[PDB]
Amino acid sequence: GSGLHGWAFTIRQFATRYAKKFGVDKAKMMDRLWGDSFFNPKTKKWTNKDTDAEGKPLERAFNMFILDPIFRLFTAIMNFKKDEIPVLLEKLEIVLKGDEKDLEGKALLKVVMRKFLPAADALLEMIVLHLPSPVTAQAYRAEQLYEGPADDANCIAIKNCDPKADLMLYVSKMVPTSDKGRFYAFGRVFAGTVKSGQKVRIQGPNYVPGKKDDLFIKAIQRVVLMMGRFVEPIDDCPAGNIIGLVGIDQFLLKTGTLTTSETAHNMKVMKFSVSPVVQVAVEVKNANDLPKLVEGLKRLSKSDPCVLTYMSESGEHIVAGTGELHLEICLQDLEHDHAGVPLKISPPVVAYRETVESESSQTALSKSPNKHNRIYLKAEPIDEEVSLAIENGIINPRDDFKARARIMADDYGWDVTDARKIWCFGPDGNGPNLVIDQTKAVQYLHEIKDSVVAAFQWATKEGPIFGEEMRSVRVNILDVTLGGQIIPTMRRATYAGFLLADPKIQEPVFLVEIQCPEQAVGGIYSVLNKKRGQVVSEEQRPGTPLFTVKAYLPVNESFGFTGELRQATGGQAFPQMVFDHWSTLGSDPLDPTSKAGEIVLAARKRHGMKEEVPGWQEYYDKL
Amino acid sequence: GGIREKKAEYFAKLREYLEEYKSLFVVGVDNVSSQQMHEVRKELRGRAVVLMGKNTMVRRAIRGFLSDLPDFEKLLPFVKGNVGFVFTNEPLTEIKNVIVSNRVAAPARAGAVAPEDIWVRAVNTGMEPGKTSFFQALGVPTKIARGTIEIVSDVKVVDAGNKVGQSEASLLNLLNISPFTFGLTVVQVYDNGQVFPSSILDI
Amino acid sequence: NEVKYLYLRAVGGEVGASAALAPKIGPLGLSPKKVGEDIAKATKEFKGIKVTVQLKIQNRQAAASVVPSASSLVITALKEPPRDRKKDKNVKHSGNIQLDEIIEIARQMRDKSFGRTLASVTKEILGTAQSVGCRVDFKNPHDIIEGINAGEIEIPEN
RNA sequence: UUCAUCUAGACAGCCGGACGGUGGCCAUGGAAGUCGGAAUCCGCUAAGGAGUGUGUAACAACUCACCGGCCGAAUGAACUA
Repeated sequence: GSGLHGWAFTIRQFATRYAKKFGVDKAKMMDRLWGDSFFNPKTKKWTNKDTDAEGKPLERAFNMFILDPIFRLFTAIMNFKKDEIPVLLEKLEIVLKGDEKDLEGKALLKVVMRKFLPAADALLEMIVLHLPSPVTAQAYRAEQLYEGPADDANCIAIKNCDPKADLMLYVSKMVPTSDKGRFYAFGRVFAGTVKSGQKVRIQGPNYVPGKKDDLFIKAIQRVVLMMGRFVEPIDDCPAGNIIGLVGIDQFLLKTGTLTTSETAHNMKVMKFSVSPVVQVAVEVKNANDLPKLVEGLKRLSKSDPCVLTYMSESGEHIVAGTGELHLEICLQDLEHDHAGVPLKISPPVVAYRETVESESSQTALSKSPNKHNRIYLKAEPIDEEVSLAIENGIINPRDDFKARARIMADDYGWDVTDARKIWCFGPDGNGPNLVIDQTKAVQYLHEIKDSVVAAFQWATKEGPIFGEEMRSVRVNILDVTLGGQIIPTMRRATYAGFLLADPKIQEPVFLVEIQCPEQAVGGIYSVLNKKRGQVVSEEQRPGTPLFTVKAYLPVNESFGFTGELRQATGGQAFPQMVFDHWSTLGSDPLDPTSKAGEIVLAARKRHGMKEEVPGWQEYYDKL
Repeated sequence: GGIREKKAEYFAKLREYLEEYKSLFVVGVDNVSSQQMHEVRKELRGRAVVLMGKNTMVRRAIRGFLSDLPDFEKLLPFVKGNVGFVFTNEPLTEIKNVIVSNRVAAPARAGAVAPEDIWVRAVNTGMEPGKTSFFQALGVPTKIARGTIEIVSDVKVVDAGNKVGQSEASLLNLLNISPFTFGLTVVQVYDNGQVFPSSILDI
Repeated sequence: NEVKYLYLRAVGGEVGASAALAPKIGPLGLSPKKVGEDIAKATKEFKGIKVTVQLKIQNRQAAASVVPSASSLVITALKEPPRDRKKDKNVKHSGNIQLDEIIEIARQMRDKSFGRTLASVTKEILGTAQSVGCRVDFKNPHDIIEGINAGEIEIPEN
């Protein structure tokens, strides 16, 4: 059929009319209609052969009893055969009336065949004949509509579809209306009866029945009916039906389970396999009107089930969506409805991480401005795995130095006297850069340590290349010759140690899981070969040609990876971007031709600092 | 001069084979593969020796050898087409039996004259049901059972002597059915100054 | 009761990767684990070598039968230490194999090779051992091939 | 001009073989003749290069060098002015 001309048909109804004129029932009619179906009009004999004993081809039954009426009515009323309109009408038992007699052409087709085959009888009859009712549907669908112990009483209630069982709902989306922000909770009542003023437990996705996280035992203000665009309050709603309700809005975020029993767990909080991948930096054009942006971001996160608003490491408001279509529609809604403020859109400026890979060539010396105390140190790279352990919390800055040193030395292979003599970690009191003491002849190793930790915190929150954080730097303090005097010394000393330890930059690296067909793997491999994609590996399940690629991808090309990949491969591919880890780069920041030099110079022109990359010459104190 | 040397050694090999071996088989090698030739020689290892070359050097050697051996003048009007020879001294019946026994089937090609009747049996194809349109276009009754295509009956596709066309050849390629057989075909037999065909051998 | 033969190449001496074993075995419904340890048990002494294994699949069981290849038999003539794929990159197989061993692997390969004589089949094996890089009795496989071609090295035909 | 192929039949054309160790040594996220470096080996004939290109995620597949059937007098390459 077609909705533009408003019609639909099935061979089931054609059987309903063909049964009386042929004497054979519905199912056998349509069996001699689909497949190898042929009928012989010279002997009135249905056969499974396109030809006969004489051998001229016959035509199919689907073409002689159905498509032949459709074809001849098209030919007659498109080529203006008024000698053929009424006879075909009375043959096909159509009746016309008034103006509908008087119509001609495309609108004649519209009316006479809306009278022949309405869309209602067909589309309605399939959706009630074969499409499932909630009792059977939940009776085989109970174990994914609930993530947990499948033998629970609420689950057997779902499997039995009891209208008066324990009430559970699932607010699936936070549907928008013209209430100037306040939405409605569009959700399905799988079990129970929702009432206006019933005490219901709001369960978040992070909730487990043995805890209290995101759980609100609250009452419902009103329950409303949904018919697409209008609003209409209803008193109660039973199991197996989808209803709207208001009052959950100020307590529930986006999606949520709505139970009445504490034994019942949560359910499957979606699966997507789409994910918010494309990310944009949002800020304001008016710092005074920034509160409307923050409220609008919160409201947009409530509105769209797959939008994600979060803060970056560099401070901008990262909005993450699925594609360029979805971002542009979320942004137009945010700028005109959610916030009402003109915004600015930008690429998601990335936080980079300065890191040396060498031991310092010559001893790192710095001196006090009053010239009384001197500091000698070295800077050396730390292993990737052991820095990951520090950032994962195996190596927690609050334990006893002894047992830490035991784990550091026996598992990770360090000098254990140092590992007991560990001083500090940076940044933020938990970072992977650590300061180690080697000094043995210094008498007062107590009046310097707090200043040491403080301005190491300052250096590691602002390194020397372009004023950004550090990673995997171990600082060997070799000698000190003895906060107003010590802090600049170690600032300059860490600076000289870094620049003499030959720095580079770590760029962030995503792990992306692309679901793709085996006939579009070529396009995806072409895209990753455009942009430096080191695919970790290659998995799939055998029953389907769907095929997942797990891959490492950098961010400066991930800006636009999504559009380029989908343009090259069609919509066949689906990415799953999650952040993996930090990988090293192979270019020098001091050389502006290379990638590291270009990115640091772009950062300096962005932040309005000095143009050159400062070094151990002017960060050294000579006689 | 290397080409002159290899054809001189070819003439010498033909001389010694003609003198050593009493009986000859002139065999067509039309559409026969190099690997199949290797297993033909494997089956004739130490049994009978297979020599072939360009028929022009064969004819030149024969009419240079007509001075002492004039029965290869009777062998002359038969070196036409893709022709090899096998030299032998043991009986011609099982020489022919081994030669016609070594056969390898080949896939059908479009527009090609079918040597035998081509039948597609009621065998489970193992293919996804998207090719049922092709099966219905070629008239083979197929049913989608257990999620795969089942051929219902045994259907003749191409008659013997008729041209296999593109759709039938593509169906045979998809079903991995190779009705076309290719092998060495004994066309003439020489023995004791006389020439007589494989029909007289089959007598 | 349809005996199907599936040719798969897995790393010998190790359990094969389930992702690699999945596409050819999963539609046939066998357990990728169980065909993995079956191939490993068949290829214990082929450690570190990509070795062709024919799976005889019949009635929901797969019998892993090793199809012996020239390179695999030449490495299991060398008896070199098992290959560590991660550390060293350009292992030149510099071990020494002897003529009685190349005769015995020719005798093992007699059922599949198309050479007329044991001399020709050992010449093929010497060519494969040259492709690997092996030295045969401290002499080049090339030079040994022309030695047998001239007939200085008589090979017993038994 | 120099060199090479040629009635023991070339050049072109039409038809079809264009195999095996081999997914060669590695490299593999993945490379089977065709992303990359080094080896450029003979078993057998008519011949097949660890492969001349197209193509594939790699395969598959197509097509060449080489070779055979028809064929009946010259042409193939690189230069020179």
